[PDB]
Amino acid sequence: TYDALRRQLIPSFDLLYGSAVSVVAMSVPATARILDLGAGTGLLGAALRERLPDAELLLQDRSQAMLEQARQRFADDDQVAIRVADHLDELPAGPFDAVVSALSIHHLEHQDKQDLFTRIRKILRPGGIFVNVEQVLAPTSELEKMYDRQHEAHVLASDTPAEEWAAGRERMKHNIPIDVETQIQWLRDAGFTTADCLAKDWRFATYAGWNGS
Ligand SMILES: Nc1ncnc2c1ncn2[C@@H]1O[C@H](CSCC[C@H](N)C(=O)O)[C@@H](O)[C@H]1O
Ligand SMILES: [Ca+2]
Repeated sequence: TYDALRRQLIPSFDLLYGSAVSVVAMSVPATARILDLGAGTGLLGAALRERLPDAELLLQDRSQAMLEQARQRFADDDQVAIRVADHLDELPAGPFDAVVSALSIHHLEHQDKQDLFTRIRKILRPGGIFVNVEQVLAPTSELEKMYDRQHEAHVLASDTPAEEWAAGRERMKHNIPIDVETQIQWLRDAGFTTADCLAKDWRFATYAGWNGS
């Protein structure tokens, strides 16, 4: 039900979450240590577990209520741990092969995003990968209205309950998005040697940075 609603609200959910899973699987070993930052109910972690049965997952979020859903999702999984922490708090030491995030980092001020990317690189192994599945701003107000129309078109085509879309729009008023190429450049500024946009559907994009390759 919850997973079905996320697909209704998020254009190209399968392409964008699937691209995050595929780029991690091509970048890290079967036995990778992975941090899911702002894991919420653990949706991105779950997609990774499906592909990587032998990976160690650490799910981190500031919300105990969201992580209770992650605890239920991963009830019988002996290779999943949960950490309660704000993005702004000290990150877990690691090292990690991958740090992943979906629809969470846009809740930080821009300066805090730039600093977070730098702090993430510090806990990555050499060659390690950072992946973000993210809500991104259009480069102009005119294109932002077109991004919004395309988002609405997906939500309508997906037969989304009107009250859930209204609730979704209200939550997005608190978001601090920026365009995908600005935050990809912030990965270069943070000292990632390669950064790329893997996949994109207007307002939603999957991008990654590599710590040495
Ligand atoms: N400053 C912050 N520090 C940590 N978690 C934060 C945060 N601001 C927002 N979050 C978390 O970010 C999540 C956004 S919803 C996305 C959840 C999950 N990654 C998914 O893909 O479905 C929520 O779980 C919320 O509690
Ligand atoms: Ca949000």
